[PDB]
Amino acid sequence: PVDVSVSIFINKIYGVNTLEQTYKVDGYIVAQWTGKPRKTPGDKPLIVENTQIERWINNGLWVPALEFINVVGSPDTGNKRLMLFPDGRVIYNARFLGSFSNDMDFRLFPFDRQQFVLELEPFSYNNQQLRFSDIQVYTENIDNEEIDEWWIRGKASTHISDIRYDHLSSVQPNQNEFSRITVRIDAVRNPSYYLWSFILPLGLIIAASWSVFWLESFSERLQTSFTLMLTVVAYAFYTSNILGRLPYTTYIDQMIIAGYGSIFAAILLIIFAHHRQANGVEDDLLIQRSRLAFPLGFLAIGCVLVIRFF
Amino acid sequence: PVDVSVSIFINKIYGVNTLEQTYKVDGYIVAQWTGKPRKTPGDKPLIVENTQIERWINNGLWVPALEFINVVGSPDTGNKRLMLFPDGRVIYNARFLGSFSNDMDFRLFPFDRQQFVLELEPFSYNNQQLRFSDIQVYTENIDNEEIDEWWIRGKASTHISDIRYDHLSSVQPNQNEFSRITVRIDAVRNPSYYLWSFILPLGLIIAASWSVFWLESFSERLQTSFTLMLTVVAYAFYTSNILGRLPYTTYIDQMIIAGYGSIFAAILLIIFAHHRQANGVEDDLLIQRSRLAFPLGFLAIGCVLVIRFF
Amino acid sequence: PVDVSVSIFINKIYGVNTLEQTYKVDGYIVAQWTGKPRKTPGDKPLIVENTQIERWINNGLWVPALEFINVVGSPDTGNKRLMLFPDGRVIYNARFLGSFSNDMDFRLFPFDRQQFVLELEPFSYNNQQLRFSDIQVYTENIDNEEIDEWWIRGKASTHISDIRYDHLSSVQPNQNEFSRITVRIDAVRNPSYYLWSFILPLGLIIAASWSVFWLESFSERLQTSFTLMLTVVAYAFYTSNILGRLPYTTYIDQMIIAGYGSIFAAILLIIFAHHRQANGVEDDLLIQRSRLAFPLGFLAIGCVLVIRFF
Amino acid sequence: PVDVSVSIFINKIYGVNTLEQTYKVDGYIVAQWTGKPRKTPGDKPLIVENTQIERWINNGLWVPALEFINVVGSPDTGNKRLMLFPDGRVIYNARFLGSFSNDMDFRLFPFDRQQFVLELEPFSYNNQQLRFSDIQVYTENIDNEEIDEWWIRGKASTHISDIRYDHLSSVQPNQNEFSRITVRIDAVRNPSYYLWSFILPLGLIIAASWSVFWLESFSERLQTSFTLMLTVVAYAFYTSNILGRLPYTTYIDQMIIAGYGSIFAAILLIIFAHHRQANGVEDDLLIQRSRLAFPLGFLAIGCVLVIRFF
Amino acid sequence: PVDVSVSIFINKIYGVNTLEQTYKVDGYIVAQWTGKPRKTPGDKPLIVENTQIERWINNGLWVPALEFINVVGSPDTGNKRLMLFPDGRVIYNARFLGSFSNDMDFRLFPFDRQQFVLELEPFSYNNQQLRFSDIQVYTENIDNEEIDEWWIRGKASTHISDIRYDHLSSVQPNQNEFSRITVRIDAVRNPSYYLWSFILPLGLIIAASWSVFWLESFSERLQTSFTLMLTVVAYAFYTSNILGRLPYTTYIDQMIIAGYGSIFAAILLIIFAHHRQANGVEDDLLIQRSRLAFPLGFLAIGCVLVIRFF
Ligand code: NA
Ligand code: NA
Repeated sequence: PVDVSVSIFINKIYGVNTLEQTYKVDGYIVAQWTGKPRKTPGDKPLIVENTQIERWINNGLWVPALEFINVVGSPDTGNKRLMLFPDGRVIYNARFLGSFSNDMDFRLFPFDRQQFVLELEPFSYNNQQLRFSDIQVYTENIDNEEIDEWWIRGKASTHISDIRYDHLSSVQPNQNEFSRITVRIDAVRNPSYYLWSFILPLGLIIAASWSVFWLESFSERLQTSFTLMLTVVAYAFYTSNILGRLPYTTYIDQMIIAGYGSIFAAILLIIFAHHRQANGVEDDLLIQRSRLAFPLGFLAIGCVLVIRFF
Repeated sequence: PVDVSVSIFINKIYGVNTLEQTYKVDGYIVAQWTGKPRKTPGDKPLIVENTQIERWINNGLWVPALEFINVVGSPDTGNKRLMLFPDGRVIYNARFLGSFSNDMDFRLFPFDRQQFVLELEPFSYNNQQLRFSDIQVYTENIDNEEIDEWWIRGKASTHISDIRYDHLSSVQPNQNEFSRITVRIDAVRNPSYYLWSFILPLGLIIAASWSVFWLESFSERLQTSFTLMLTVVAYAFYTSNILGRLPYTTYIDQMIIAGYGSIFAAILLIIFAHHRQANGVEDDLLIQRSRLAFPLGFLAIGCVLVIRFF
Repeated sequence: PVDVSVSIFINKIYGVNTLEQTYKVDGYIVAQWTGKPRKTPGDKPLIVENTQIERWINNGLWVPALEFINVVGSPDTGNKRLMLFPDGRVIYNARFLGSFSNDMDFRLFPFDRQQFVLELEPFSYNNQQLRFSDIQVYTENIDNEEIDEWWIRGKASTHISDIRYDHLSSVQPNQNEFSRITVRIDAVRNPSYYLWSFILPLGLIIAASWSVFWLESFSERLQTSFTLMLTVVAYAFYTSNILGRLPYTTYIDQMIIAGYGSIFAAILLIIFAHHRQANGVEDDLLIQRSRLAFPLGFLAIGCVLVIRFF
Repeated sequence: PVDVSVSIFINKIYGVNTLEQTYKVDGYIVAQWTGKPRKTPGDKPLIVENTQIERWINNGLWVPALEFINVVGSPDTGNKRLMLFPDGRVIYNARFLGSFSNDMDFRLFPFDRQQFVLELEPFSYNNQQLRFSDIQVYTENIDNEEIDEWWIRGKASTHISDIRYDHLSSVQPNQNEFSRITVRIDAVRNPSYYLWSFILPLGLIIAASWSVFWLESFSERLQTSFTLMLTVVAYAFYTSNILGRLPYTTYIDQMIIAGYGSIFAAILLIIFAHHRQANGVEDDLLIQRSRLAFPLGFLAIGCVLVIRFF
Repeated sequence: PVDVSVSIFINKIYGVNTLEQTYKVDGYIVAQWTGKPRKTPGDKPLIVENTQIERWINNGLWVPALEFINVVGSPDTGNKRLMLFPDGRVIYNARFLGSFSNDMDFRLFPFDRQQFVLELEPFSYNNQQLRFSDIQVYTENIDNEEIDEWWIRGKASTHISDIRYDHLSSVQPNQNEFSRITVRIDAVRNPSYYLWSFILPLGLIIAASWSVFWLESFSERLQTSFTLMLTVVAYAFYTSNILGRLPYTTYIDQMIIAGYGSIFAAILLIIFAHHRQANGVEDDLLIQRSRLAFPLGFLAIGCVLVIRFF
């Protein structure tokens, strides 16, 4: 097997689409191996740029094709370069730009942590014909910077693993295992936008639905509470436009459902209090003493959720 | 005819667009046949990577082109490989990525079952010149996993059939029949999102439209019922943004229409009860005793629909 | 001139975008002509697949280029095949996939009839150098099936016509006329979706705006009528999202405008009836006897429109 | 310099996107010049189709590259043809399809007039090496027809001008001037859709806000006026979805702002009239005699704007 | 090292997408260096157009590849030209069209200033093998013109810097530093559209929420204030559709939050004033004397923000 030393430089990470759980990575990939010694012009390394490597490949040069595994579509390669040394080592440098994909877990959606994963693998050569010795990832242009709502924390984690493929077992009986490189870059979401944009107005709506209990007439207590309840119900598909149609509820979705239950319980309570007015003149005080307890119960539920979930 | 043995490995399934009834399938296709014996470097199989197969094709190698039938657009192939054996068998390995299409049936839309179908066929060779012997599909990366709202259940079903084409009857008189491979992967939709996102708020809206009957004034019974009816009518195009403009009603569409009929019948009933107040003082009790029967009728209709339809 | 016999097989029709009046057609095109006799391997027809026809074209084979006239963008061709016979006839088979365009006429929009037109023409050869003898269209995969809201009725109509071009008159003095093939496939829209999705809720809204006349108070007659009128006005851009910004009104647009006029005339009538209450106690009966006539007038206008327009 | 005679045939104009001020033009371009006499097969002109012109260019044929200046992206060329005459004239015919761009001026937006401009220029040859003699534009497929909301009026205007480039002054000292062709096709917008779709409902909303003054109670005069004012305010971004975010107001935007001012002045006037009721029983007649003057003032402002602006 | 003199001509700047912080730049790039003297046809410079430079590169011509650093995707190059002089200087002229990217800072969003940055760099040659001598940018087509909401002010600023890459340190031990060109074009946003489209209606909404204090009844003061507060809350995601989901508040976002606080404080104040009516007849004057102070406080906050922030 040949020892291929890979260096990946990440130019920028952009286009993080959480609706499709994809992201776009820009940068250069440098793959280095050693072959037979050759004669170059002078005693200087020879640089073979793009649309000239194919002449060397037709002449008989061994340049392996390294593919990215977790891409959607195909990586849009740009300029590519081949460097040949008189001592006999070949360096393949190319620029990639592809839409990678990774599984994302949105339980704690405003305060969420995922990672961006690049997976590299030879297309045709197994570990008995091509081995990855090591990878150094040079991530300093995005080391501590803020992609539009994501913070990059820590350095990139590298790993080399061998992946066994059973669809190549018929064509390769005992040698169908492929060397792989995984590069993981941790990202932490910035919750500031949601804090000033969705939690702040919805908190004020729920505060108004708390303060409707202080009114002295049934019609004002009823129609304004219905208006606020329908306003909170109108926020149902807020998450589904940012994220996908996930089968689970986030913090924001749970807060919206808590708003549903709060204002619906308020409506049911005031309707029951009006129904208990059998003669139209009896007024209840114990069932209307909840003007402080009901927001206190909401805050208790909120703080228990904050303590337990985080 | 030549015996071509196909192995399809499914990398991932993503981008299931039910509005256009398309989906994207990633993976590799391995096609193997046997030809004449040849001389390779040493006694080892020879690997011919991409942009080098065309040299062998120009030299006179027979590499058939297998196309995908049910794609929209063209499949975006990536790296492709050719493996030549000294015993005389040729293996064509390539990576595909295309937007396939299949007919989908959305009667039971939240609790729906479709399948993802890959159809493979030679472009130019009939069954008298190219036969498909067998296909083994290796589907373990998506075996029991959850695509964004779909569950993959069971193993992939394979079938080999011969398809007769009448547009090739003039150019091929008695031999216009083509061998085909169909790969079917069953998928079951996850109804959790709709259960907590659309059925839960709409159920509470219909519960409020039930509870409006307990009010003691006509204006409160009228304007709140009109507001809830218009709120339910505003949910008319909810399905048409997820699915297409289907000619049939789903479970969700039938529930929305049931909400229409429920709140409209409530409005008609309270208007008729107000109109029967000829002197402005007579109050009706039999026509207003439906405060428990009307939700009971709605629940009876719902449970009969659940029992009969499922 | 050479006699070119064309056979077009339609695989599927999809992506009917009425906003841009385009549609996507999949299938294969088979063009057959006769040339000089040639020697093939054995006495069997020779199949030349893709990226190998150019070798024969460089050697001196005459393969004309047939273009599609009414496409938007360029047709995304896939595999293409060339078949050569020892008797001396050449068959060019290729797969096309393009976004065709045709003029559409949306007067009777829910109950609408357009056709899908494929226009084929040589790019460079006039009728004195290339003639189309006949075309047989093989349309059985979409013969009687339902594209998402369209029904295919009847068989495809074929026509061969000669088209004269005046921009080639300077470069070709008396021979600037080009043979053409037009393939027309009739389509009938399914009105079921609009019937259960837009006509059914809007009919109930107009029925409520009819039933507001039975109320015994001016404020209830006024604010609910204003709410229903604004609800109907909110449906103004419903057609412009499905179709384009057409200069004419459809059935649905005319029904929406009839809703405008109905509820606005109701508002004007109740305001005039309130204004005639000079002393605040006189009640009018003749001007409020229209509770049955006004929906009867709406139904009369509707049935006259249905009889005359259809 | 060589004399190049250009003929442009416009197939169709489609996709007029006023949000980005681009449009798509389909058609063929015929460029004719004269060179040295040559020998063709027989005494007949020789037609060289696509992917065969490059052989003649490698052999030493001078085929200049004409580029389009005002395109966004690159023009998607289709089939291209080369015609060679024994007398020694070369004709280059090709089909283009590109997204052109032009500056648009939306002051009189419903009744607006722009033009579609095609600009053609050699890429590398100045006026001392390539001159454009004349252009004839053959525009009969779109001569008097209606693109989706645009009317083509008059014939296309042609102009030949020389454009001087200062970025080529260092590489070409005294000869950096390039011949150009501009083709202008006037277009007039159809205002029918906006007339029946936006002016008609907004006119009825403003008429209702006029008729609210006839009500005899302050609450009905206030809440309905607020509802209509908020309805008119909701139409603020109607233009920004059709056109761009233009720094100027159109006719429709000015009508919406006039609706703002009208209903806000009505609200201020009724609030001031209620505030002048110091004892709660005094009624004002002079300040409420504006029920005919205020719509008369609105109509006077409208007719002065119509007379002066048009 | 070779001295490469670059001239960049900017044709147009369009498609400024502030949601993704990208923009599209059209124009031509002229790169000039000097090599060995050569023989041309005659004593005239030789122009080598596109798809003919590769013949010279295969023959052994040194044409370096200059890439753009800050692009998203790949630049869509069009025609490219090579000019060879008998004195021995090579000029590479090409047309580029790419979607560049730059960091944007939206604190003062309506009155905002960013710049458009083009970064050019060799792909494979360091400063010891290729130096950039100078760049002249010819920006007269966009010198003082208005891109759709941006004004170009001043002339373009040019800079030449050397960039050190640590991912090439293993393959190039002491020479891994690359020469770069940065071209900066200042842009100033036009705030007119937002001034007449969002600040003008929202200012009138806040003025109405000021004027609700003059009403003499609690229900009119309450329901209209709630309607205006919900209307202002509905404007929460106005910025997120133009810009991104930024973690900071702009001028418009701060004005919307000030509207939240203003109308919520008005609602709390009127509810507290109603609650202080213990007997239902006592009226407060000091707490309702704020009808002039509360808008005065809002204007004071606004003018302090205008003075301090600007
Ligand atoms: Na009300
Ligand atoms: Na409302």
